[PDB]
Formats: sequence, C-alpha cells, structure tokens
Amino acid sequence: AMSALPELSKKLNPVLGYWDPLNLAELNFWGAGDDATVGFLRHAEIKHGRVAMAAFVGYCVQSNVHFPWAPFNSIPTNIAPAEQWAQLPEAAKWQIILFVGFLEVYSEHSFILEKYGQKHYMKGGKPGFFPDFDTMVHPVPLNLWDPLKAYKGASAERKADGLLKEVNNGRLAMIGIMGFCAEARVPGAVPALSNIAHYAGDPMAPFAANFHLPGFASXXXXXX
Amino acid sequence: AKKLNPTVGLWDPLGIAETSPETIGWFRHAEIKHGRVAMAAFVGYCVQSNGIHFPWNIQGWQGTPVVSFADIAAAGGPADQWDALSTPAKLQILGVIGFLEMWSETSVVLKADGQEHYVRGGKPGYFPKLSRSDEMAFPHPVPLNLWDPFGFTSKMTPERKEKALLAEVNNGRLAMIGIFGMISASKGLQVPGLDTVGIKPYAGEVMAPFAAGDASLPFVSGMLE
Amino acid sequence: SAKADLEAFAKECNPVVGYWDPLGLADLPLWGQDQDAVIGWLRHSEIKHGRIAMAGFVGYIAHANGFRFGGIGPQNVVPEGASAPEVWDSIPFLAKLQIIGAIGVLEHISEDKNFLAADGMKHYMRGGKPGYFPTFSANVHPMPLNLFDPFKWSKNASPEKKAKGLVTETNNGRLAMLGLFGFLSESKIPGSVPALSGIIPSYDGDYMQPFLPTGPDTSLWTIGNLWA
Ligand code: CLA
Ligand SMILES: CC(=O)O[C@H]1CC(C)(C)C(=C=C/C(C)=C/C=C/C(C)=C/C=C/C=C(C)/C=C/C=C(\C)C(=O)C[C@@]23O[C@]2(C)C[C@@H](O)CC3(C)C)[C@](C)(O)C1
Ligand SMILES: CC(=O)O[C@H]1CC(C)(C)C(=C=C/C(C)=C/C=C/C(C)=C/C=C/C=C(C)/C=C/C=C(\C)C(=O)C[C@@]23O[C@]2(C)C[C@@H](O)CC3(C)C)[C@](C)(O)C1
Ligand SMILES: CC(=O)O[C@H]1CC(C)(C)C(=C=C/C(C)=C/C=C/C(C)=C/C=C/C=C(C)/C=C/C=C(\C)C(=O)C[C@@]23O[C@]2(C)C[C@@H](O)CC3(C)C)[C@](C)(O)C1
Ligand code: KC2
Ligand SMILES: CC1=C(C#C/C(C)=C/C=C/C(C)=C/C=C/C=C(C)/C=C/C=C(C)/C=C/[C@@]23O[C@]2(C)C[C@@H](O)CC3(C)C)C(C)(C)C[C@H](O)C1
Repeated sequence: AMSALPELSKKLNPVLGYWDPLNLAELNFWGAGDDATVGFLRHAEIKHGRVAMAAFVGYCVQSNVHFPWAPFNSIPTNIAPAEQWAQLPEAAKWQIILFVGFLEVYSEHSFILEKYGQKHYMKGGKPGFFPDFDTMVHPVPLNLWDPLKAYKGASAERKADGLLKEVNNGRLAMIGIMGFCAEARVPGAVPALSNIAHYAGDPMAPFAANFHLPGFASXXXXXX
Repeated sequence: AKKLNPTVGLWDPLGIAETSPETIGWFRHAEIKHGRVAMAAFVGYCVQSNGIHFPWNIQGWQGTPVVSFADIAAAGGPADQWDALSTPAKLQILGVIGFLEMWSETSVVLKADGQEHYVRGGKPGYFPKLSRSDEMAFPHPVPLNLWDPFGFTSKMTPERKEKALLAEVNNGRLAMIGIFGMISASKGLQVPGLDTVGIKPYAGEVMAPFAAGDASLPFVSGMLE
Repeated sequence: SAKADLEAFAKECNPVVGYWDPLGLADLPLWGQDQDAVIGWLRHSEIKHGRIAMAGFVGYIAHANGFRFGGIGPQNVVPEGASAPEVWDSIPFLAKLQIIGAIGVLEHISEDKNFLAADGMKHYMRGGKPGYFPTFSANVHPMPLNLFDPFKWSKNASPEKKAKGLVTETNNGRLAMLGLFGFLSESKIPGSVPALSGIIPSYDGDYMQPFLPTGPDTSLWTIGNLWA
C-alpha cells in the first residue's frame, strides 16, 4: 500500500524516511492499481540490490584472481572484468543469460509461486520471492534461496530486520557498482579511487566483436 | 537580546528588523554562525602565518606522490598554502563541513534533542548532540562531540548562558570585522598594515581551484574586484 | 465581474498605479465574445507572454555565457561562443521543428477540453483560471509527473499565498518582457537601452522567422541510425 512504503523507509532510516523527489508512488504506469506499482517498484529495487551487490563482490573477486578449472586464465588475462565478459565464449554468455531468464520466468510464474504459499508481488505477494524449486520431476538437491538450509529456525522479526538490511545494502551497492563501472569507462569519475582502469567497451552490451550471432551485432556507430 | 551595547541600541540602517519571525531567526543564526566561523578562521590564519606546520605525513598522506604537510605550509598564510592542497583533500574537507552543517540543519535530530524550528530557526546556533538514541545507530558511536567535547560546560545558569551568548555574538561580530580586515591587509588596503601578511590568493573569497569536472573556468581574472 | 476582478488584480499588482488601461483593451469584443471571455483571453495571453519572457531571459543568459548540457546531443554543432541569438541558428533544423512541435503539444494539452475536464475545470475563455496548465491524467499512457509542480513542493500552500504568487508572477513577467526586449533591441539598434551598449553584439537575421537561417541536416544519432 501507499502508507506501508513510508513505514518501511523509516525502518530503513529513521532520520530520513519516505524520500521520493520523483514521487513515483502514484504513477500507475501499468494501469493495474496503486498497489501493483508499489509492488513492482519494491521488487525492482530488491532485485537490483541483489544483482548489484553480487556484481560488486564478483568484480572484487575477478579483478585480481580467477578459477583454476579449465583454461580460465586467458579470459582472466583480458584486463578489466567487463572485457573478460566480452572475451567469454558466445555459448557461455548465451547459457548464462538463458539460465538467469529461466530463474526469472520460474520466479514470476504465479502458479509455481502459488505452490510455495504466496502470490505475485503485484497481487499481494512479498517483494522478492524466488521460491522453492519443487515443481517438476527432476530431483534438485538444493533450492535457490537458503541452499544449504541453516535458516529454518529464524524468527519473523529477524527476517524483517534482515530484509531491511538487505534493502539498505543493495541501496549502497547499486551506487557502488555504478561508480565502479563509471571509473572503468570514464577515468576521473570516481574521485576517491584511481586504481581500477582499462576500457569496458560498451558496459551495457552482452555481445561484442567475437560474438558472431545471426546478424544484428552492429557494434559500429557507438555512443558515449 | 534587545541591545548588549547600551550606547548603540538597535542599529538597523537597512530596515532588516521588524520583519517576519523566520527571517529574524535566520538573520540571527547567520550572524552567530558567521561570527563563529570567522573567529575560527582568524585563529587559524594567525596560526598559519606564525608557522605551526604539523610534523606529520609519514606515508599515506601524499597518495603515492611526494607532498609533505610542511611543503604545503611553506607557501604563505591562507594563500597558495590553502590553494595548494590536493583536490581529494579539499573535497573531503568541504564534504565533512557539509555533513556537519546538514546534521545541524536536521530537524529530526533537533526535535529529538529538544530544540526548536529548523534551518537554524528557533534556538539559533544550537548544534544537536551526535550520540545516544535514534541517531548514528549503525556503528560510529562518536565518543567525542561537537560542543563541549570534554564536558567543560556541564553546569551553567540560564542568565550566565544568555550573557555568554551575548558575549559570543559581540565577539563574533568583532572577529568577522577583524577577519575581513585581515583578508584586506593580505590584499593591501586598510590603514598602515605592515607585518608582511604575504600575498593574496585570488581575491579574498578564494575557492578550491585546480580541480576537474567543473573547474575549467579562467573567468576569475576580472569582474573588477 | 471580470472587469472588477481586473480592477482588484491591478490594485494588488501596484497600488500606486492601479488599473492602467489607456488603450481600452478590456472593452473590445474580439470575436464577438462577450466581456468575460475577452478578459480571460487577455489575462491568459499576458501570463503566457510573461512566463515565456522569464524563461527566455534565463535561457538568453545561459546561452550568452555558454552553458552547454554535455556531449553527443545538439550542443555539439553550436560553436563555443556565439551569443544567444546564434544558438537558434546552428542547432539542426529538425531540432527547431521538434522543439516548436513540443511547445505546440503543450499548448494543445493546455487548451484540450479532455485534459481540462479531467481536473474539473473549464476553459479560461469559458470561466476558468487564466494561465492554468492542466494535469496529465488524460494522455493514454501515464505521465510520471505533471508540468506545473513537477515535484510536490506546492499543493500545501494557502490560497492567499497562491494569489500573491500569481501577482508576483505577473509583475516579474512584465519586467522580464522589458528586459528580454532590451536585449533584442540592443542586438538590432545600437544605443537603444543605455546599460547594455557594447555588451550584446549586433545581429543581422530576422528574429521573427524561426527557419530563415535553417540549421544543418546533421543526423546526430548513433546505434541503429538506419535513417541515414
Ligand atoms: C503582450 C504582453 C502583454 C499583454 C497581453 C498584457 C495584457 C494586459 N495588461 Mg499588461 N503589461 C505588459 C505586457 C502585456 N500586458 C508590460 C510589458 C507591462 C509593463 C510596462 C504591462 C503593464 C501593465 C499594467 C500596469 C496594467 C496592465 C494591464 C493589463 C490588462 C488590461 C489592460 C490592457 O489594455 O492591456 C495591455 C495593453 C496591451 C498589451 C496593448 C497591446 C499591444 C499593442 C497593440 C502594441 C503596442 C506597441 C507599441 C510600439 C508600444 C509603444 C510603447 C511606448 C512608445 C509607449 C491585460 C490583461 C492592467 C491590469 O492590471 O489588468 C490585469 C494594468 O493596470 N499591463
Ligand atoms: C540470521 C541469518 O539468517 O543469517 C544471516 C547472515 C548470512 C548467513 C550472511 C545471510 C546471508 C547471505 C549472504 C550471502 C549475505 C551476503 C550478502 C552480500 C554479498 C552483501 C554485499 C553487499 C555489498 C555492499 C553493501 C557493497 C557496497 C559498496 C559500496 C558502499 C561502495 O562501493 C561505495 C564506494 O565505491 C564508492 C561509491 C567510491 C569508492 O571510492 C568508495 C566505496 C568503495 C565506499 C543471511 C541469511 O542473509 C542473514
Ligand atoms: C599508515 C598510514 O598511511 O596512515 C595514514 C592515516 C592518514 C589519516 C591518511 C594520515 C593522515 C593525515 C591526517 C590525520 C589528515 C586529517 C586531517 C584532518 C582531520 C583535518 C581536519 C580538518 C577540519 C576542518 C578543516 C574543520 C573545519 C570546520 C570549521 C572551521 C567549522 O567551523 C565547522 C562548523 O561546524 C561549526 C563548528 C559550526 C557550524 O554551525 C558551521 C560549520 C559547519 C562551518 C597519515 C599521516 O598519512 C597516516
Ligand atoms: C537605463 C537602463 O538601461 O537600465 C536597464 C537595466 C538592465 C538591468 C540592463 C535591464 C534589464 C533587464 C531586466 C530588468 C531583466 C529582468 C528579468 C526578470 C524580471 C526575470 C524574471 C525571472 C523570473 C523567474 C525565472 C521566475 C521563476 C519562478 C520559479 C522558478 C518558480 O515558479 C518557483 C516558485 O514558484 C514556486 C514553484 C512556489 C513559490 O512558493 C516559490 C517560488 C516562487 C520559488 C533594463 C530593463 O534593460 C534596464
Ligand atoms: C516559464 C515558466 C514559469 C515561470 C517562470 C513561472 C514564474 C512564477 C513565479 C515567479 C515569478 C511565481 C511566484 C509563480 C507562481 C505561480 N505559478 Mg508560475 N511560472 C511558470 C509556469 C507556471 C505554470 C505552467 C503554472 C504556474 C502556476 C503558478 C501558480 C499557481 C496559482 C494557483 O494555483 O492559484 C503560482 C502561485 C499555475 C497556475 O495555476 O497558473 C494560473 C500553472 O499551472 N506557473 N510562477
Ligand atoms: C534503432 C531501431 C529502431 C528504433 C528506434 C527507436 C525506438 C528510436 C526511439 C527514439 C526515441 C524514443 C527518442 C525519444 C526522445 C524523447 C525525448 C527527447 C523526450 C524528452 C522529454 C522531456 C524533455 C520531458 C520533459 C518533461 O517530462 C518532464 C521530465 C517532466 C514534466 O513535468 C514536464 C515535461 C513533460 C516537459 C528502428 C529503426 C525503429 C527499428 C530497429 O530495429 C531498431
């Protein structure tokens, strides 16, 4: 609801609560009521925070080291991590993006999410509900959220505190990852760091150069 | 305070008094803050002109380059001495001052501390205490404070507090006049100045040049001044 | 009704001057359209002219000093230092067309009855508030935030504060009209106003012709620029 967002923001920060200069809590840009917009915005914020904090940890890990499994060193020797991503095989990037899309279409589907006992976030579900992976006859050893258990005995208040902590952590980590990408692309952007370097090509581009693909890889005429 | 000085009275040549209460409170707070900042600036300028260079910068201060604190101090008074610091140092100092100003202007902390209307309105000059409950909860307990960090003013009468506030206002006005005169004497002018007082960087209200992003402005050469 | 409101508004604009209508324009029936509609049209024209004059004054200062937004966009074609009349001389011709088209879109939204009845109010020539821009709850696709108050800074002010704001808006608009035409008069005839003599250079083109010096056909677009 509209009143719940100010309470959640005050729980996240008591000094500054309900900070929306752009408002955005009344723009019904889906035409499905005010609650649907609030649920979409909360889910987008939480997803962006999770992805951004995981990307920050991954950039910190892969900016210095690699994984010794199967010739994963020539790709790690491609300067910046974004150039390493652009230097990965086409099948690798395709399967990674399709894997993430499979997780997204599993989470958003409001019949598997109904098997977990909740609903879609635009229809009253909680913001961020990647559910248990028990829907098909293919026995999975571990699920997505809490893979090696260790969270069954958690309390409701502890869950709410952890949710607020994760929201604030992603709130910081989105700006952190954006600053890392900006310093990678345009030097002198991040004034508190001068160590990260090398170009990223186009940072918002999954396919580049060696990616052949069925046409439409017109990397010519780029922008800033 | 109607008049601390009995031979002066209410001096309002521009008619700024007899206005809305918010404007009067803002003017009083601006006077108090300008006086305090000018007294601190005059003390710091006198200390820098005398020579108080810190025996410091043992690794990590320059940032891989070779820039010692005494090297920054060996340029003058407020002048090329203040204008020779690195861009990160000036930016972080201005950011810390802005964080202090935004904490002072925060109405939630003022209302929790028992103060009055914000933007330094009711009870002007009051800096909220940065400790205890509903403030700075995430680590950073702040063992020191902003005002009375050593408890030097634990007990004071309200009449003594009002007298000290009037003395602070008068001393801050005198220190603002003295700081403006000292900047002028650095630039020349005034009565017979002497005492060297070095040269002047830019003109009086010098800023933090030699930066990047918005500092490519050669416009500071004219505009009369 | 409308005339008495004009008398009152002129009183609070300047109590010394008051109602100053030498050329009797508050009595001419323009399109055979009564008194109140004519008064509403005149007030709306005055307020629109004043707002455009204020925005043009600030934009003239920004262009003459040099205040380019950034890269890639239409500021790349305009030379570094050209004076304000020449920044509407080197932007692309399609950029001028689309700027004037968006201004016309805003005018059409301002007088569309469907946009205006969504807020419960009528035309300024039919008993509305002159100079009022409507909200955007009639578009077809939802707009993030409206034009008058883009953020919610307003809407808590008293109606008396709104009336004082309207009076200040009208007075500042008239003064900005005078200032902007002082700029334009110095740019054409030397020594028109005394203070700006030698500050603003001379211009040769026509100020009333939007597309007499047509801009270049430069297509500033990358990534998918299939339209040549
Ligand atoms: C195009 C802009 C414009 C418009 C549409 C209006 C409209 C209006 N003004 Mg207004 N005004 C303007 C600019 C404008 N004003 C400027 C720049 C000033 C400052 C000098 C004023 C100062 C002013 C006062 C003090 C008062 C008004 C009032 C009024 C209202 C009725 C009076 C009237 O006859 O109209 C104004 C007349 C015209 C706009 C004439 C039409 C233009 C003619 C045809 C062209 C003349 C050009 C010519 C070269 C000028 C010679 C100047 C010099 C040699 C004398 C009406 C809503 C009255 C009011 O408060 O009601 C709300 C009132 O008392 N006006
Ligand atoms: C009780 C219970 O159930 O178990 C608990 C504990 C337990 C097991 C751990 C849990 C878990 C799971 C996990 C894996 C939790 C970990 C999550 C993770 C990985 C969280 C990353 C955050 C990354 C951040 C904040 C990055 C900030 C980044 C920042 C702030 C910046 O970069 C800013 C900055 O760059 C600028 C802009 C300029 C620079 O010059 C300066 C710096 C660098 C400052 C549970 C289940 O959740 C809860
Ligand atoms: C192994 C290694 O590398 O370790 C490193 C660590 C480290 C730290 C990097 C090193 C260093 C150097 C150090 C210690 C550098 C730190 C220098 C420091 C800490 C400098 C403070 C300035 C404070 C100022 C200017 C305050 C002004 C504020 C003033 C003048 C105000 O009046 C504030 C005001 O609020 C009032 C009071 C009232 C308000 O109404 C109004 C305002 C807001 C205006 C070394 C030596 O390299 C070693
Ligand atoms: C002898 C000789 O030559 O003398 C010369 C001298 C000189 C100087 C050369 C000359 C000139 C030029 C002049 C005088 C030019 C004047 C230009 C002028 C008068 C320009 C107005 C701008 C107003 C704006 C942009 C309003 C913004 C308004 C804004 C942004 C808002 O709406 C905000 C706000 O409303 C909300 C949303 C809610 C309110 O609660 C609060 C406020 C109000 C903040 C002359 C005329 O040639 C004569
Ligand atoms: C170029 C753009 C522009 C400029 C430079 C400008 C300047 C000023 C100034 C400073 C001089 C003041 C003080 C002022 C104040 C008010 N403006 Mg203006 N304004 C601009 C644009 C609009 C638009 C689009 C609208 C609008 C309105 C109002 C109302 C509401 C009255 C009410 O709610 O009764 C008030 C109080 C709205 C309206 O209702 O106009 C009848 C409306 O839609 N304004 N405005
Ligand atoms: C490349 C490609 C193609 C393509 C394409 C596409 C889709 C090209 C699209 C280009 C596009 C979509 C260009 C939009 C510009 C929008 C602008 C400038 C809006 C400014 C909007 C502004 C300045 C709004 C301002 C304000 O709203 C604010 C912020 C607050 C309000 O209160 C007030 C107003 C309203 C004033 C092909 C060829 C078709 C197919 C091919 O396969 C792939």
